Amino acid sequence: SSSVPSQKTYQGSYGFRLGFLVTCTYSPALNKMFCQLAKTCPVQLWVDSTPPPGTRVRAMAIYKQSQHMTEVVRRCPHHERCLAPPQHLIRVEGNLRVEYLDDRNTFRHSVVVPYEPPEVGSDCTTIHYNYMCNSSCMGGMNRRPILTIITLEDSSGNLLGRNSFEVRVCACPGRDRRTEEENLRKKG
Amino acid sequence: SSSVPSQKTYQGSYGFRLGFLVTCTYSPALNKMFCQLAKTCPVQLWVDSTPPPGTRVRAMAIYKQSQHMTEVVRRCPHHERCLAPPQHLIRVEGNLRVEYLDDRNTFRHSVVVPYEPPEVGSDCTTIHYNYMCNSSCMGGMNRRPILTIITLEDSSGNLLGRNSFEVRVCACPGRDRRTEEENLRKKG
Amino acid sequence: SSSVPSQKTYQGSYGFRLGFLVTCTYSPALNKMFCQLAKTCPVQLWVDSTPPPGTRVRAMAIYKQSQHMTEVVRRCPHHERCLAPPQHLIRVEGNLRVEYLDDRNTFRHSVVVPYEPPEVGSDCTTIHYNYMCNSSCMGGMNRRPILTIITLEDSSGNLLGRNSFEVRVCACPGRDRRTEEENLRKKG
Amino acid sequence: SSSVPSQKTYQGSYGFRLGFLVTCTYSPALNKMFCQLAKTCPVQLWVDSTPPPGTRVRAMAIYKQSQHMTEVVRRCPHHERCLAPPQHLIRVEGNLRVEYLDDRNTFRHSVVVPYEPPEVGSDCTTIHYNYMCNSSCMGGMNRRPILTIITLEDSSGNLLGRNSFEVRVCACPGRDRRTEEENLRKKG
DNA sequence: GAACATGTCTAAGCATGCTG
DNA sequence: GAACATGTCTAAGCATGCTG
Ligand SMILES: [Zn+2]
Ligand SMILES: [Zn+2]
Ligand SMILES: [Zn+2]
Ligand SMILES: [Zn+2]
Repeated sequence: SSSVPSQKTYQGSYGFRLGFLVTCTYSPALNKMFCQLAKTCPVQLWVDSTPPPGTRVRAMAIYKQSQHMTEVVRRCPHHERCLAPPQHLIRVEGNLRVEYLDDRNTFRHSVVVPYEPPEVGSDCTTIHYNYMCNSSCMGGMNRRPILTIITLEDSSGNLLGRNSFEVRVCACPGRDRRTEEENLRKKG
Repeated sequence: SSSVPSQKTYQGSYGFRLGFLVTCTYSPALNKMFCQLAKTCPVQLWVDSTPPPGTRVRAMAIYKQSQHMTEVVRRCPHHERCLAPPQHLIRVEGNLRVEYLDDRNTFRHSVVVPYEPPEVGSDCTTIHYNYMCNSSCMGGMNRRPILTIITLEDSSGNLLGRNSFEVRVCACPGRDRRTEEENLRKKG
Repeated sequence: SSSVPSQKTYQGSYGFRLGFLVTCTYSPALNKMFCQLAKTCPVQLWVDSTPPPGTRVRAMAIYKQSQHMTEVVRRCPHHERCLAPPQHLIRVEGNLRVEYLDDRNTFRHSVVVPYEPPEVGSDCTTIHYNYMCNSSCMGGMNRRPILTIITLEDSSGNLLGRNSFEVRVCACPGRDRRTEEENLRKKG
Repeated sequence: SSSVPSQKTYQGSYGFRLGFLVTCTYSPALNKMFCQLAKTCPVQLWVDSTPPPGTRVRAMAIYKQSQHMTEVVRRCPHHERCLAPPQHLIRVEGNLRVEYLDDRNTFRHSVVVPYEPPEVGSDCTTIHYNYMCNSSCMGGMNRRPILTIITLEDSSGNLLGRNSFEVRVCACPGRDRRTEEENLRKKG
């Protein structure tokens, strides 16, 4: 069986979609977050129908390039050495029921929190993600772009929905977003 | 009985076809993959009808030239010395059920994984292959072109489908593809 | 007592001097070696008078900048993780009597080999040093320039001579030497 | 103690010198032999005074470049796999008292034969060396130039004389000698 | 926020065993 | 013996965290 997780969008029967509200800036044209290391990066969860009780929200990173897709995305040794295991790239802050998973078969890391419906009178649910390395970190991502895959799962483990977005963790998110959007217009 | 495996295309009752999505680049005119050694090279499996449970996907290399077709394709001694047995040229990455076979009668190497139907909502299945020598490696392929033969087999061992593509593992796939396509146009 | 080792040149009663013979290139104007990581970098030992039997040759790195001089120079965690202890920056190759020292009081690293007089008919002695991080390595030298201090010591531990040279370990030694010499001429 | 053998010319008290008499061609300007793999390459031994009984003649290869000098020169794995141990690069043919040595401390290979004075009426002594890899062999010399060091040693192990010459083992010695001599004249 | 930093990428040219 | 082969080298430009 594949040890490479699917990245294909599956908005499913619940109409699952992500939203994004500088330390952080999202490019719709590129479907790509640009953010700074270890600074919280809010992601909104939107649904058309209410998921069942016990639904979970999982995040996982994979390398976007075909030559790297089968390699597990990990924290670099420098940032490892200085609740979350130090090897995990993606953390969730501000949640009392975070679980960190090291898959015993695929060795992939993921971080999971319960799905909480918006409060009476609210429109969406926000999760506070944190990326603990730069995209450029030697011995970690090493300048290789990643995707973050967000899956909505029921308590039985059924996939209910899947979305993903590219991430660049970098020192200058505004600069680098402008550069990439301009490159797209001129050479893409 | 022959110890030379058939290379003839047999797209069979399931409508079995290969797809190909630079470290690697595929030439449709040549039906030939150009890729770099030890860098993963994705191959898509397409079918018109769903194969039975237990279907397997086998890959095997053979020399394309008639003067070399009866010689087993193997890893060169240099790359052998530095799950897959070190003598095998072709590996599969990213799969938890890979099997490597050394045929006890023909001495041919092959690598097999279970056929997995595309996920609900997907269109095809990708296998992450890896070639561990350059076509030029002394004491291995020694500049001899190979074909990779992909067979779809049921659990009983019946051939269900067969496809093949030429491979050149080289340092400069883009350069070498351009050269060979130009040579085809001018002198083929 | 100080835990910062002296860097002051002491060419002493034996007339101790260093010589330097691209993966490496020495700038006399800057008294600075430019070299690549993990590539051997020969240093010549010259003396006017023959040192006693049992003389030893020690190498130690220290940060050149006053704000960093009291911090021990160490290998970065990435290059540590992939005879010499993995925390040591400076190795000696090609010698059967190397000793690596972690000072129990100062925590400084050094590497020592016996002094061998030139062979009958020779003029100097070469030691094959190796620097296992770039000056830029995150979590190690972190772009801070270092000096290497070479001391000639008798077996009793008396200082006989001392010399030092700046080091920049970098990807492009020729480029970076040209840049720094030009900057000296224009802005120094 | 150094595990790097000296290459410095020492023609010594016996006036020891080498002579060289296409599969083989010697460049005096470059002090460099150009020869083909596994084809015998005669080297003449000249002396002014007769060495004592029991004198031996040793040959050893080292890498010429400073970045490679501390690495032992070995046969590549391909030519290893197809009296001399298969790991040795340099063989002596036509001698009944050849000894092959793997140094237990330095791991360096060498090949030794007795020194035989020229026959009554002769002028020099010829040894038939054979290089069993090309300079270009992957996993062996890998395009790195070598020197061959020839030492005259007494039976007690005293060094009596030392000479050396660069070697390029290649498919086209005449071509490559012409190219290198021209490069010397134009760009050296 | 503009400029500097510095390991990496890229394309043209070099390499060197092999082919015709 | 001249031309082709094909992994490698080289220099200019790109990269991206850091400095001023
Ligand atoms: Zn990091
Ligand atoms: Zn190989
Ligand atoms: Zn480092
Ligand atoms: Zn060889």
